[PDB]
Amino acid sequence: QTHIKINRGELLRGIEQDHTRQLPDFRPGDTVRVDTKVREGNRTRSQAFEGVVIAINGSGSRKSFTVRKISFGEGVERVFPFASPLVNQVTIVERGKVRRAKLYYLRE
Amino acid sequence: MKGILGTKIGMTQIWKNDRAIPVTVVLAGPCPIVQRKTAQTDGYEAVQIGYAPKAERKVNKPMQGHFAKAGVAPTRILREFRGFAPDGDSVNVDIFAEGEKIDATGTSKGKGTQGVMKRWNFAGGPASHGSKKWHRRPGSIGQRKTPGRVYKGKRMAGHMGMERVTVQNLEVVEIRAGENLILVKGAIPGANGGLVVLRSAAKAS
Amino acid sequence: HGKAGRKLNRNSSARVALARAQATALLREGRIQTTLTKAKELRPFVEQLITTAKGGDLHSRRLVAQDIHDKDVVRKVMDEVAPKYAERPGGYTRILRVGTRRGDGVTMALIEL
Amino acid sequence: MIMPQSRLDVADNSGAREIMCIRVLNSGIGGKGLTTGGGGNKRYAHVGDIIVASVKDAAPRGAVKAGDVVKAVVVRTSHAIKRADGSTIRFDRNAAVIINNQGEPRGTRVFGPVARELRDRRFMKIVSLAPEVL
Amino acid sequence: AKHPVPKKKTSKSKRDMRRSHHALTAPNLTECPQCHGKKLSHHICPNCGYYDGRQVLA
RNA sequence: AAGGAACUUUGCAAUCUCACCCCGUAACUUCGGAAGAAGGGGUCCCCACGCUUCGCGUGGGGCGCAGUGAAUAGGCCCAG
RNA sequence: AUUCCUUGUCGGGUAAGUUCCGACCUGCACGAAAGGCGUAACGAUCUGGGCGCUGUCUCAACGAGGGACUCGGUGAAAUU
RNA sequence: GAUGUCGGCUCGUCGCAUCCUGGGGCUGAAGAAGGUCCCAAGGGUUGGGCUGUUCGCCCAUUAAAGCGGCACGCGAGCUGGGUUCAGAACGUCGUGAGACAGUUCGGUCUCUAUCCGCUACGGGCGCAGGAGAAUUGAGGGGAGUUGCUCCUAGUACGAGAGGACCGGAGUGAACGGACCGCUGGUCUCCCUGCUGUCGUACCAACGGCACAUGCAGGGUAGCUAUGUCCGGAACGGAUAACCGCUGAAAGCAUCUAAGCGGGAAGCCAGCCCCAAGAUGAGUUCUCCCACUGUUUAUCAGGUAAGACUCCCGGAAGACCACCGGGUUAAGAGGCCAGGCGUGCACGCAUAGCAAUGUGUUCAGCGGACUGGUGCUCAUCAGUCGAGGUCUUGACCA
Ligand SMILES: CC[C@H]1OC(=O)[C@H](C)[C@@H](OC(=O)N2C=CC[C@@H]2c2ccc(NC(C)=O)cc2)[C@H](C)[C@@H](O[C@@H]2O[C@H](C)C[C@H](N(C)C)[C@H]2O)[C@](C)(OC)C[C@@H](C)C(=O)[C@H](C)[C@H]2NC(=O)O[C@@]21C
Ligand SMILES: [Mg+2]
Ligand SMILES: [Mg+2]
Ligand SMILES: [Mg+2]
Ligand SMILES: [Mg+2]
Ligand SMILES: [Mg+2]
Ligand SMILES: [Mg+2]
Ligand SMILES: [Mg+2]
Ligand SMILES: [Mg+2]
Ligand SMILES: [Mg+2]
Ligand SMILES: [Mg+2]
Ligand SMILES: [Mg+2]
Ligand SMILES: [Mg+2]
Repeated sequence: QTHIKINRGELLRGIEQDHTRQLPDFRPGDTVRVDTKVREGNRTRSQAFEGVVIAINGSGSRKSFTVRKISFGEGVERVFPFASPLVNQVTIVERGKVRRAKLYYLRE
Repeated sequence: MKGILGTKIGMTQIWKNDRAIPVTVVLAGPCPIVQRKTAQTDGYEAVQIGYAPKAERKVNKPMQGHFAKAGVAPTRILREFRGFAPDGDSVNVDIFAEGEKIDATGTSKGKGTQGVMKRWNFAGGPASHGSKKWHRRPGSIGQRKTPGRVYKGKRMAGHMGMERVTVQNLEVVEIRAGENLILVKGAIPGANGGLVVLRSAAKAS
Repeated sequence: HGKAGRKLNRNSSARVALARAQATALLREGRIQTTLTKAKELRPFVEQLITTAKGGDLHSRRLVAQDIHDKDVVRKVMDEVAPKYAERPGGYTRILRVGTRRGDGVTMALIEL
Repeated sequence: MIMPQSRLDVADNSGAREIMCIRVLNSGIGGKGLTTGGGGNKRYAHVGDIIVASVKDAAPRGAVKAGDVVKAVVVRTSHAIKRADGSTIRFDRNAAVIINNQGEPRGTRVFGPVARELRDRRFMKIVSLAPEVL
Repeated sequence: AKHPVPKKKTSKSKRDMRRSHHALTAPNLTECPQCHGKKLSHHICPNCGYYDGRQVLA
């Protein structure tokens, strides 16, 4: 509609960079994702979500990864923004051999 | 009152404290002041601002004169902002401030002809218990012999979208002047690379 | 709305056959007269085949062989045409509009390499 | 997203094994016990929401028996729950914990992990017996 | 029978009135630069077969 | 997605089931039946050995989300 | 498939059951080859329930194809 | 010489004799909870089980789960469960053929809208020259709901139990608009895997067919809700019931007969959207400038400013319209780089008898995404478009 000579790509890339975090290599196979539970009152707690990486999705600010784990007999899937402040550090626990990019079949 | 013209750039994810904020990146570029409208000359108080630069060749003589009378250098868009004065040539610096609630207005992405279901919400009909009128089709357009008419204003299928929409009390999250950028919490109407009009909150809460 | 991008006046199977058929014809003949639209649609697909062939290795041939089922045409594109377009920064294929036909009143056009 | 007719797992040893949603309420919890509804509509129950339910199957021997009309708070959902930082949680099966008109559990134990949202929704006792709070 | 049907014959006036928009638009024919026999804008000249140089046969 | 008959006159419609082999199988009965009851498992590729062949059986190994890998292809039960 | 009063009354099932099953008897107006009562099996019969599954539904979305829309060619109709 | 009939659904709108919210008066009104009457139609008025049901009873909620009109609103909008055709059975009646106050199972609901009306979209001419833009708002429409919690304050009130008005914070539910960043859905050939068979001579590697994707796994842009963001307001002006001020008639008294103030979710304005065909056709800025044509051609013809036609496209769109580009060019395509999707290519080498595995290889492929770049086509042109009526008045040399 307004025909301004603009590279929206870079304008966006510009904003997103001060909100983008690089994490260890990780493609599937196990990860201890140590997250911080600030909300437990005014007190800041520490929890650790460890399980298989089922998906990796997005780029820049929007980049995320999905971790699946069986905890107390019931299945749990958690999705994390790489650049989330409540995420402290992700750590590769054991590298996995996989033939695809999504792993959703592991849900059965 | 206060106002600016810009181009919707896009939507991204940002964090302020620990909370993730959906932001709409807007280029509220420099807006030259092209005409001042006074009660003495125009009968009302307002300002004509301009937005995207136009190649001199592409501009016609009538627009050349109008731009020359203010020594501006052709824009492409020209909008008026009522009860707004501040001297010089309008930029977001001190016009807007982080935290300010604003009223961003654009032109909704137009969706051509749309049925009463998509356009008015409707309900359509049964998918199975014997139809002909399966999903979209409105019901009864009226009554019987009394108003031999169908009510004026009746909700019916038509051209949906490509309309003026003002979204109220949007929060100002970040401002990068010189980069001529302004981040707004939430979604502004219209498509990327479209004209937006950022004004001071119409009636702030 | 409908802000997608490509054409299809037939069904999946056919839309492919047509593109591959007109791609084989232009490369066989060098110039073909067809409906303006069918010509507009053909342009990117054949231009893409020239770039694949510009590789000049087995893999590049076999990739052409996937859309060019005529053995002689694949050799022509591989060893004759792609080489000629070495320094052409992929552009060549041009469209010329001829004019309206009798039976359907359709504006015909030319597509030459 | 739980609506009437939705059958769900019981995350307690109250006696019930499966409850079937009868009604989704506006999940009160203020001083006097559970607060009166925040409307008569309200489509879906999420985690931290209070539902009225019919007990479709119970274990032999235990406080809650089959056919009884009970109140339960949703503790797990297959429908994803979003958080303030932008993270998401989702559980393989949806589950609830039977409560009294005070909002306190009817069983002595909570089974499986529970949504942190129950804590924000002021369900201390439930959170208290929960083996994990994700 | 044939469900909605017209209630009255439409007058000679009425019928012709809807015809106000049927009038064809004559082509914008241009003189050809190198055989002069008229051509359509952006099309190859039918007579000489030129489009700067001669593109088509005859 | 989540939910699963809340649809409705009525699960109308559409899913689910779906072949062959092994295991297994209720009330009731006119002793034939009910029965494909119900329910479970197998199914591809290679190699070795055994055998009645197109083959099949044991054993070890391989690959994919998935092996009647596409097509043909029972949903079942209780009571009147 | 017979009951007017009638959604009879108690029980079952359901969160909730004008239907359905079971008793009861007050059979408007059952009843013994215009056969009475029962019966395994059979049924594109009719009725009520359950499991399974599902866009029937909350609540609809996206996608495809053929029409509808546009141009060239041919060009009807009931009605008035 | 035909005005289709119960119930459902769909879609609405209206009355108020108001179900909820809003304002009041009386109370056998301490407070909290109420009863009753007055004003009040702005919005709102839930999901199920039973029955063809309207109704009604029940479950579970709610601020409330209002009553009625619109051919018992609505079948050229849908259903077809009820009822009223032909079949068949039961109970009853008739000697019978048959019948019903009944009951029961079954049973063809007709592709094309002419006018008016309604939603959307253009073409024409007008608006005293011809043009390109920016507008004022006469008028019109949209919207209008409400809970819970806290604070005030455990205060007023009450012996206690209990427990406020008024004012002030939050936070939801339903509904609406927008939007696609997120979570997801889809994404008919963008990537992979799989079967049978046929073909590219064979092997290897591919292609068709198995759907109008053969099947499976995943999936960008786009579109999307079940996902986000915002919204209903505040202030005001005039009022309703009602509460008062000054106050006679009627030396007193009285809100009323003169005059005055207050006072509702209602009215008018404010918010969002349309709007000068507002023939009462408005305002402002800028441009072009006062051509030429025989008493044969009576006003046509070259033209200006400007636009149209045509081409290439588009988060615009049925068509038309709208926006951009059209070589003085980055408009689209290609091509290059990048993103992203798929997930390790062919070919070779090695290991194994082999099926396969490993390396080369974060590989190969490639729709729609973000830039760059003159390789392709936007070539060449044609059509149209002012020279400004008269009257009166003020200023002018
Ligand atoms: C399919 C096309 C054919 O039309 C037809 O069959 C349709 C279905 C019939 O519709 C109907 O019966 N209904 C339509 C509305 C109600 C009724 C109806 C009523 C009860 C039920 N019950 C259930 C539960 O199902 C079903 C339908 C038509 C329209 C009949 O007309 C209706 O007659 C009623 C007596 C009086 C109605 N009005 C006046 C009130 C009038 O509308 C009729 C008799 O034709 C049968 C006309 C003559 C002209 C013809 O014979 C033409 C030539 C047909 N012949 C041919 O082949 O074409 C046709 C047009
Ligand atoms: Mg995803
Ligand atoms: Mg629907
Ligand atoms: Mg019996
Ligand atoms: Mg038979
Ligand atoms: Mg035609
Ligand atoms: Mg009738
Ligand atoms: Mg009608
Ligand atoms: Mg997505
Ligand atoms: Mg797929
Ligand atoms: Mg007042
Ligand atoms: Mg142009
Ligand atoms: Mg590009």
